[PDB]
Amino acid sequence: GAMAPSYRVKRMDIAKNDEECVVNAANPRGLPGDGVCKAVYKKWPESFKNSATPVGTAKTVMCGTYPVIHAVGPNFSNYTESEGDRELAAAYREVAKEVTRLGVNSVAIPLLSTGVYSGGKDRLTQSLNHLFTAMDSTDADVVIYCRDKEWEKKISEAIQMRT
Ligand SMILES: c1cnc2[nH]ccc2c1
Ligand SMILES: c1cnc2[nH]ccc2c1
Ligand SMILES: [Cl-]
Ligand SMILES: [Cl-]
Ligand SMILES: [Cl-]
Repeated sequence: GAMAPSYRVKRMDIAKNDEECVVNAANPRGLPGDGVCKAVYKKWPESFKNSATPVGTAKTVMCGTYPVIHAVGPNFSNYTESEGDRELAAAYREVAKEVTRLGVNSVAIPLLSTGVYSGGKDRLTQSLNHLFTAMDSTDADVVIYCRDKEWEKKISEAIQMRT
């Protein structure tokens, strides 16, 4: 584990992360997809062999010795707010299990269900709080990757508030 486990946020492509493993914002079918998923497909295409897995689960596939944890958040265009919220919490708990099993000291993670799966709503706080609930009991250094400068400021503030 990390010497002093931390949360950090960076505004850059998760495909260029400096961590020992990556979480993909996957689709259930292991398809190349869009956004984070397409960047992951371009960087680690070997990791999409038998990566298909249901909503609310995570499945790890190695690209060489580099682990890609395919985490399937709910599409809020299909789920109720209540059922979506349950599956989103579950996907992050499955990520925590995988990160623990792999024995990594660090992990790069996007905010699940906040892009094209958001059902047109701002889910920064919802997704981030489920991330914390899952990862708080792990000792890996967590680095959150986002696109938007306003999201970087809000994620940074939320991390600092707990410190
Ligand atoms: C691709 C993905 N995420 C990004 N954040 C800042 C620039 C950039 C490009
Ligand atoms: C957030 C972080 N990294 C990304 N790569 C491609 C899109 C995206 C969004
Ligand atoms: Cl970048
Ligand atoms: Cl998404
Ligand atoms: Cl983002």
